[PDB]
Amino acid sequence: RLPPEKILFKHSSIVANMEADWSRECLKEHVISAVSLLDWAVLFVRKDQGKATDFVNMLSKVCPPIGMEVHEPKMVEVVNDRTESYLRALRELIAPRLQMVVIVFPTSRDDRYSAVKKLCCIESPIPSQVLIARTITQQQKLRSVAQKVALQMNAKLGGELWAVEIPLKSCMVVGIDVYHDKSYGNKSIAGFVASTNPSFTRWYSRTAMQEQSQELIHELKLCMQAALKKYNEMNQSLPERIIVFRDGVGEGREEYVSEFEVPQFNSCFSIFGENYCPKLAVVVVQKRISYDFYLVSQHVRQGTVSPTYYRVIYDKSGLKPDHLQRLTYKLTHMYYNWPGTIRTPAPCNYAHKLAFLVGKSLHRDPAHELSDRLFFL
RNA sequence: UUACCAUCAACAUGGAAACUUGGCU
RNA sequence: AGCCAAGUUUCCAUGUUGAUGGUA
Repeated sequence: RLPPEKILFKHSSIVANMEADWSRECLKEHVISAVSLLDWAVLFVRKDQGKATDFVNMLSKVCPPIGMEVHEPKMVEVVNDRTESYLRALRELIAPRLQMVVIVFPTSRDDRYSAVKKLCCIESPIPSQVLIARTITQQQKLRSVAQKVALQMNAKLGGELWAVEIPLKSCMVVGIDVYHDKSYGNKSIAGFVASTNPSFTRWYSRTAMQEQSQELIHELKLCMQAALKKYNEMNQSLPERIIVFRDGVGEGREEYVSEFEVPQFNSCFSIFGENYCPKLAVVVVQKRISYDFYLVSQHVRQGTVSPTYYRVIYDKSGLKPDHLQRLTYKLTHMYYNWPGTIRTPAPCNYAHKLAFLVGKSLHRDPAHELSDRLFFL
């Protein structure tokens, strides 16, 4: 087997799991850093009434093993239970006076998901927690669901649960992703994520709405310049190397990417002065079946695995190939929805989920202040 | 919408040939 | 005939709504 991904937490060190998702371990160990939950609220409907209160003391129980002294939340109950009820609940009784909110709803579809993601992530910056009352409605199963949910508020508030040791200090990782949706006139949204520390705990996310691909190059140069100045303000240094990912676009536009974006990725990024040429690397990432590499990272319990194809389309880093393969094993960072790892590296699904919320129906842009934390999860 | 999903049923795009009306030209 | 359409018929992969089992 390849060398694993050792994970470190506050006064603890945990090896990779036998099932390769370190689930049970993070169910019974600490956190690197966790924003304290002091003033927060849950809102419920009486159909889940007892399963409301059996939830909230749950949030006072599982977390001291995870190392997070969570306090009692605030009761909210309001009658109406539609998408417009979600809208008035998320545009009026929602403010930065609260930390972040927990919502239980009986059952719902993707449209109210778009409603909560639109009204939690655009105007008033507060990435609240939405959890349905269908998966917790049975006893002796709320254990793992509530523990994952507890991890999700402790991640999506500015806190940072896990990290991977990085030999490539003073170097960041950038994920750029494109959503392939033609329902809303083929808007073709783009999601950008950039890390703001060599430990990769903090990041920086952005998304703008545009159809065409001519001013797209200039605007993502401006966005990456914002990313580099943010990285310089957090880090007070300069990243020599830069790694840029893909999502799963096939060979129908790989030549188009290599002829258009790759020479433009070296075009006018030397604005910082003189002779500071940054080493760059762009890799194409495929799932279904500078060097190509297949990765086994996710362990499957049902069905056959899908090993992940990597095609480095551009490289100036000079990174060592053994360091490259160990990094590519570790390149599935974070992913605070799913503890452990997946097939594909982290910023691919990260900006893919970002593209999912903005390109479902969100014909707007997320806030700039919602970049340091990981709001979109 | 706790995430990850394994499969199925249906649907838009992308085609591949057959066939009908055919127009052509 | 060839091409051009109006197309349909099935397959036909990608994306994509539901559901069957689930790992917790």
